[PDB]
Amino acid sequence: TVRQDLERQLTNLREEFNSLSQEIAMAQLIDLALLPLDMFSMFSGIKS
Amino acid sequence: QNYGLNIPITGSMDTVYSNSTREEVFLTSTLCLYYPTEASTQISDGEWKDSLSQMFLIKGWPTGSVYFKEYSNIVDFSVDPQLYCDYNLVLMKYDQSLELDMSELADLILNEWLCNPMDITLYYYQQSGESNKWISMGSSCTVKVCPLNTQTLGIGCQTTNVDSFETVAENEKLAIVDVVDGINHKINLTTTTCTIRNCKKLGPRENVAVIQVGGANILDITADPTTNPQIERMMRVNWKRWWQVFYTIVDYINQIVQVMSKRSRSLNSAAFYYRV
Amino acid sequence: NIPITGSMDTVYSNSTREEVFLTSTLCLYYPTEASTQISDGEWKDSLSQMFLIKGWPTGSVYFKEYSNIVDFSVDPQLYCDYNLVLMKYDQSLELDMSELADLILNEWLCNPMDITLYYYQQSGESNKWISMGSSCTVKVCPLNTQTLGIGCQTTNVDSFETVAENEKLAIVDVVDGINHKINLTTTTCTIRNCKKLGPRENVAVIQVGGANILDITADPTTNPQIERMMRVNWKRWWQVFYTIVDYINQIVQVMSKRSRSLNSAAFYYRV
Amino acid sequence: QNYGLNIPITGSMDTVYSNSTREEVFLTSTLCLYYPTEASTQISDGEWKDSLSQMFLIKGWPTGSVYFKEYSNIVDFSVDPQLYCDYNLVLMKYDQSLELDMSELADLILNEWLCNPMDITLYYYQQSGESNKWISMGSSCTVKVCPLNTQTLGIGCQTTNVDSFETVAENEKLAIVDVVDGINHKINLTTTTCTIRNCKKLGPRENVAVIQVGGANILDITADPTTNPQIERMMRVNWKRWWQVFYTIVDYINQIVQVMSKRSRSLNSAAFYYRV
Amino acid sequence: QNYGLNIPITGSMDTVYSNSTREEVFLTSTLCLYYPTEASTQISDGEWKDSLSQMFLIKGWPTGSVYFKEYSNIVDFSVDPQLYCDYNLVLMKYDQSLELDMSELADLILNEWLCNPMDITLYYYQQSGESNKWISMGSSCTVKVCPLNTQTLGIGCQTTNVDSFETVAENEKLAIVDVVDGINHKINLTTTTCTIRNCKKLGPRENVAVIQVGGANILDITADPTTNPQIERMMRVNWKRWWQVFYTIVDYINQIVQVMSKRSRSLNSAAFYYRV
Amino acid sequence: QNYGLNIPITGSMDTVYSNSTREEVFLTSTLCLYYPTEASTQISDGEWKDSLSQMFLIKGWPTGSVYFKEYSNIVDFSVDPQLYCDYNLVLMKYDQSLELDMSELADLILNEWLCNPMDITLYYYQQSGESNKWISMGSSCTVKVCPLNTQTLGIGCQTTNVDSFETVAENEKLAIVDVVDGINHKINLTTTTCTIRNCKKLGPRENVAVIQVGGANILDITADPTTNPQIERMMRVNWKRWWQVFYTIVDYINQIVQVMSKRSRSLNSAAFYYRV
Ligand SMILES: *[C@@H]1O[C@H](CO)[C@@H](O)[C@H](O)[C@H]1NC(C)=O
Ligand SMILES: *[C@@H]1O[C@H](CO)[C@@H](O)[C@H](O)[C@H]1NC(C)=O
Ligand SMILES: *[C@@H]1O[C@H](CO)[C@@H](O)[C@H](O)[C@H]1NC(C)=O
Ligand SMILES: *[C@@H]1O[C@H](CO)[C@@H](O)[C@H](O)[C@H]1NC(C)=O
Ligand SMILES: *[C@@H]1O[C@H](CO)[C@@H](O)[C@H](O)[C@H]1NC(C)=O
Ligand SMILES: *[C@@H]1O[C@H](CO)[C@@H](O)[C@H](O)[C@H]1NC(C)=O
Ligand SMILES: *[C@@H]1O[C@H](CO)[C@@H](O)[C@H](O)[C@H]1NC(C)=O
Ligand SMILES: *[C@@H]1O[C@H](CO)[C@@H](O)[C@H](O)[C@H]1NC(C)=O
Ligand SMILES: *[C@@H]1O[C@H](CO)[C@@H](O)[C@H](O)[C@H]1NC(C)=O
Ligand SMILES: *[C@@H]1O[C@H](CO)[C@@H](O)[C@H](O)[C@H]1NC(C)=O
Ligand SMILES: [Ca+2]
Ligand SMILES: [Ca+2]
Ligand SMILES: [Ca+2]
Ligand SMILES: [Ca+2]
Ligand SMILES: [Ca+2]
Ligand SMILES: [Ca+2]
Ligand SMILES: [Ca+2]
Ligand SMILES: [Ca+2]
Ligand SMILES: [Ca+2]
Ligand SMILES: [Ca+2]
Ligand SMILES: [Ca+2]
Ligand SMILES: [Ca+2]
Ligand SMILES: [Ca+2]
Ligand SMILES: [Ca+2]
Ligand SMILES: [Ca+2]
Ligand SMILES: [Ca+2]
Ligand SMILES: [Ca+2]
Ligand SMILES: [Ca+2]
Ligand SMILES: [Ca+2]
Ligand SMILES: [Ca+2]
Repeated sequence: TVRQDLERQLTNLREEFNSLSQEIAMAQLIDLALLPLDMFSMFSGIKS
Repeated sequence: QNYGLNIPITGSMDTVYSNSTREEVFLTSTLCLYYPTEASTQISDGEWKDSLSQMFLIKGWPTGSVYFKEYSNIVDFSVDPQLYCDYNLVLMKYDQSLELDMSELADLILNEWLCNPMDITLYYYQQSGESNKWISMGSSCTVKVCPLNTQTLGIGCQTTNVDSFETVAENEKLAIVDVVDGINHKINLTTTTCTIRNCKKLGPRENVAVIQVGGANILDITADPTTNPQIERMMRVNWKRWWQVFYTIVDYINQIVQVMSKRSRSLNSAAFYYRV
Repeated sequence: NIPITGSMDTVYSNSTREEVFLTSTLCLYYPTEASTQISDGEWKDSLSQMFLIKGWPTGSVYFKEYSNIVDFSVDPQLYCDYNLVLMKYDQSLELDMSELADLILNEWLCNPMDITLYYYQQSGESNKWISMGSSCTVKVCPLNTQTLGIGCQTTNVDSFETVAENEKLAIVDVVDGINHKINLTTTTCTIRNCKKLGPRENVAVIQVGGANILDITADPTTNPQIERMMRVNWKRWWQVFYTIVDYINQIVQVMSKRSRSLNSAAFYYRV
Repeated sequence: QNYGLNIPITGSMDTVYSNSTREEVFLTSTLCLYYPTEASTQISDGEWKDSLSQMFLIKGWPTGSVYFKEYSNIVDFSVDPQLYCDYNLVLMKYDQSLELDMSELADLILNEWLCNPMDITLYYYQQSGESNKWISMGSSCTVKVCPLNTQTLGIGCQTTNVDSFETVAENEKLAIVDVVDGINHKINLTTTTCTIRNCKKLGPRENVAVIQVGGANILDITADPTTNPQIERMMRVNWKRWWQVFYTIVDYINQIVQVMSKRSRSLNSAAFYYRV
Repeated sequence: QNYGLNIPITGSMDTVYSNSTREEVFLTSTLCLYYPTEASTQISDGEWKDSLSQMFLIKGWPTGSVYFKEYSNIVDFSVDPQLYCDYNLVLMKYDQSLELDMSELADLILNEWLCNPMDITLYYYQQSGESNKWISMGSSCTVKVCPLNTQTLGIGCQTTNVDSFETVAENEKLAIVDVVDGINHKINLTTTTCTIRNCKKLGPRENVAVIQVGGANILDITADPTTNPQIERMMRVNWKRWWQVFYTIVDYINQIVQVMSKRSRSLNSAAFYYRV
Repeated sequence: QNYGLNIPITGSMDTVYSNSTREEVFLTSTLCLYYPTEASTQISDGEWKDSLSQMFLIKGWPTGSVYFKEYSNIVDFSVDPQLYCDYNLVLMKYDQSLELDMSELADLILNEWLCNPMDITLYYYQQSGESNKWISMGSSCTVKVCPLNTQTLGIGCQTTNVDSFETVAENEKLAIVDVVDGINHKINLTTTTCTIRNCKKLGPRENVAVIQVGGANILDITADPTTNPQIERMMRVNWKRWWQVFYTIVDYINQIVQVMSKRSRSLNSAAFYYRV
């Protein structure tokens, strides 16, 4: 092939993220920003 | 310097119209016809080029400006149609079973395509989006595709056994093929005769107009099925006598060029921008 | 012919459908194929009685058979006040059907042509030549400014260029502003220099078969679809006629009365 | 389950609301493709349904969402057509002389019909208004209609001599017949084989999009001669290979589905609401 | 009328309420009996249809309003029970070993079901949860499911080996199979005779009413083993003579329609949800 | 993006420069080399394509971005040389008696030519000005021009005698012929094997540079006798070994690209003027 072939999957992720940005709350998002996320915390939220 | 592409042109809504320009566009442009060999055969002449040129002169075009070109038929004209010429009018006779190839030729010449090469034997090829196609032109373009999954193994077909490949267009002189966008493919295309280019579709080549001569409007220039727009450059005139057809063209040439435009001409007579 | 003025606050008048039905005449033209498939002969009277419930009086619906499109093309009379013309579609008849539609739907004002004597131009976009007869063969030689043929000799007739052959009807347009010498079959075929006035609203054309093929406008650029060019899908002429009778209200309401002060007396089926 | 049927909604113009319904009695939207069996014969395969399912998965539809309901041909599909799905696509290969059958099938599925029974033997029958037709379905239909009068004497037909009747359709699997609205008719139709239903036309159905594959725009779903409106669901595409057709549909499925609408679905897969 | 949109209804608490509707339901609707063949055989008659119609009209149903339907037996009637009617009564004679068949027939008809299709030989299938079953109907359904772990490997079965599959219903005309919810499954069933559909249970069907004729309460329509409600539309009788059964039904027909109610989906008010 | 119009840009004479674009021109464009077959003949190797490619990579040109195109010789390459590529270099081994042929080829490729057809058999042609020429291309071109009076009578030639006609070009692959401007001409050129085009001279074609490998400065691109300039893109180099020539090219490729620049007519900026 001519390159890697997961850019399609990234495009699908982009399409869903752009619409998913609207369903986010604010007042208790700022506190999440205040909280220090680190390597331990960031990826523990995966689905399963 | 750019020509000013990113600068606005403040206009006005009270400036008076400048006067006509039909005379100047006639005296500058060059009208140009593409007609089948059947037309000359039925006309049974050979001073008819001269007669039509003098008729155009009476209509208001200087002498060395109307150029006639002859092609054997639609499918054979489809193999590398080079519009060598300024205002193109492609007379096109309808007959059953030529719906798709006639539509493909109309698409190819009406729209501007930016084409890149493809090395079929080596690399797999995707289609980026809605505007991309693969255009295959030559003496015998039989195209067989095998789509590959995430594991580079074909789905419904094995890359080794060419019989299992899904044929998508067989024995056409021109084939504009679309495939699901985002899947690598292995193509088996007869490299000796046919050549296949990966072509994006830019805006419309708003210079060439297509005059269908026979049946009902069928030209679906837009490969997408949800939309079948009718361009003003796609004309349709019934016929029995080629002389009557040519006289209609000569009589109504002013309206046809008024529909067409001159600025959308390319230096190359090729019907696409080859960008290597 | 005068400035008519009228406010916008005027209220609507009552529906005029009743008066037009009780005063005007509807008249159908159908091909002999229709009668042959029907295989009847009280069907005219039955269809009249069936129109009666739709509203027309007993005699106001008049049926006029014609053989086929090519034979009906020759000098078609329209003996009525609301004319329907049923045209079966079949291959190779596209331009003949379009020519007949162009002849009847549009309203032509026109003069005769003495082909043997003079040379005839075409003034502009509207002006066509209508050739009608048992079998027309319109040969034309265009002439230069010196009264010499181009691509043809004014004496030799073989060099002439056919624009229509073995046609019962031929609407021919030649390049405007060029003198032309016509050779046309003086016995069978007459030819008339005809200008295209506005539309003829008295008539309407029901195509019975295929797709959009009628092109009333000889221009290539414009292929308009006027309201009076209907098309319906046919498999049984009884079904076609039932459709027409059932939807007669919309057909008549899409047509309109003729507006052209003619000066040539002719037979009309007015009641 | 709306039952605030009458009271009106109010909605502002200058504001896009972040509140909205989240209704779900589903797993996910499901698509279902009806195609003629000649498509399978040309394709000459049998993992091709699986390959198309994989390519739909590429375009985003989940695996269990796409189904394929083969039919033998248009006329045989017209007998009690069934919409077993949410987003229905129906591919129709055009051919000469199949035009009215094809248009009637398209009308039947595209519009929404409210049917009632018709016991021909006992009662006369009538068509109350323009929206009411009679649909004959079965393996062999032959409708003969004898219109009656106020006195109940047949016109152009004797009430008992069946040969005097007028045949509006014969030997069709589907017949959407319109007769003059206001006159009683005595029907004679082959009761052992073909059934007849007195059906009114409600609004349009949206699960079904009809992809015509061959000739020009000929589908006149509206029985009225005057109006022949090309709605957005009667799509057309030219063709020479069924693989090309299917790849086109897969590539542009998102546009097709967002032309269609899932909401107007029905519990039973019948093409009409039968109210006894 | 604002279909396809839930709208709250503000109702008062002290408006004096309307008069009876029994006249309306008798003079508008259509009562619709279903009886087994054994009833006719024991009756040994055949003007009894007319006799019961007269006895109905005595209580005030128009002549065509009452509509008798005859079915061979419970198991053969359960296959595709198409209750296209307005006020349905279904008489079910109880006999031993038919407990589950009667229960699943009642489950199928008493409740409205939305059935998506299934393609067994191509996909694996799940159950969304409590309200989703798989309904299989035909001449001979022998559904053999077997589950799959997350790695697509069967447990208790080998996917390729049908002999290892775990049959869950064999040779039933109708089988409403519930499997463990949230586990992919592979199915095999005799595709030529028996069809299967992924069916989700919506609310109850008010149109139908099941008169069990014979033994004690056995109809546990709710597949959940804990709840076992005796819905008002499941009536019971004790019988020796089908004449006595029909006489009771005719004498108490008013109370039956009081128990029943018009099909909610068929109403105009449910136009753009799942109207049927 | 405001194509077509000639809008006046404005800029300040005190602004600062920007970062160098050398990286971009190496990393995005495509270098493109035409050489004579005697080059490879003297090389007598054959992974030298790969060797040159890797040397170009060391200079900064990615592996797939450099193309090589062997051509037989100057005269047979000048017949319609199509430079469908992005940064073109044309090596030319100068030899005696090919001075005019090499200069004709250089004039053809180093400038943008706008060419219209020429129907020799029908019209009589003219030259608008010094910027107009007639380019004849084919296997064997023998242009014979007969100039005409103001009354369409030849001078020095008879309009009917190709013997009396005056020969201007004879049996060459490429012939850029000029004639007196403002005098109608009648041409005869062997139409079966040598096409001819009436061409106009636009601005210069920066996309391509010429490298004379042999003798002394001779290339007179300007057909005017007076001006015989020396353009930056007309480079010259001495030689004894083709390996040394190619190594010089690779070493100084950055300077050569600096001499050249992207084609003015390949950009969207030139979209609606003569884009190609
Ligand atoms: C432009 O056309 C108008 C038309 O009336 C004419 O009056 C005017 O003179 C023309 N312009 C010039 C520069 O002659
Ligand atoms: C296509 O398949 C044929 C099968 O014989 C083979 O000869 C040919 O080389 C193949 N072409 C390509 C480009 O793979
Ligand atoms: C016209 O209509 C109005 C109301 O729509 C009615 O009162 C009036 O009587 C009608 N005209 C006639 C002449 O009846
Ligand atoms: C048409 O030509 C024929 C022979 O070429 C001639 O006999 C005839 O007179 C011509 N028609 C007219 C109207 O002169
Ligand atoms: C949306 O609806 C909620 C309540 O349903 C309300 O509180 C809010 O103001 C509404 N408007 C928005 C979110 O813009
Ligand atoms: C239709 O006509 C035939 C006469 O050929 C007759 O036998 C039959 O009973 C008629 N059908 C019905 C439903 O009455
Ligand atoms: C209810 O009773 C009142 C008084 O007897 C009567 O006027 C009314 O019509 C009745 N309602 C109906 C629906 O019959
Ligand atoms: C079910 O299993 C049998 C073998 O017992 C096999 O022959 C049949 O094809 C299977 N059915 C399906 C639909 O795969
Ligand atoms: C320009 O190049 C210099 C070094 O060559 C680099 O430090 C600088 O960041 C570049 N400019 C930009 C805008 O990145
Ligand atoms: C050129 O002259 C030759 C005779 O030498 C003649 O046969 C040929 O037709 C001429 N070419 C053209 C285009 O007339
Ligand atoms: Ca295959
Ligand atoms: Ca093609
Ligand atoms: Ca595509
Ligand atoms: Ca399209
Ligand atoms: Ca005609
Ligand atoms: Ca001639
Ligand atoms: Ca004219
Ligand atoms: Ca037209
Ligand atoms: Ca039909
Ligand atoms: Ca009769
Ligand atoms: Ca009707
Ligand atoms: Ca219509
Ligand atoms: Ca087991
Ligand atoms: Ca069962
Ligand atoms: Ca369950
Ligand atoms: Ca239970
Ligand atoms: Ca000489
Ligand atoms: Ca040369
Ligand atoms: Ca010159
Ligand atoms: Ca010079």
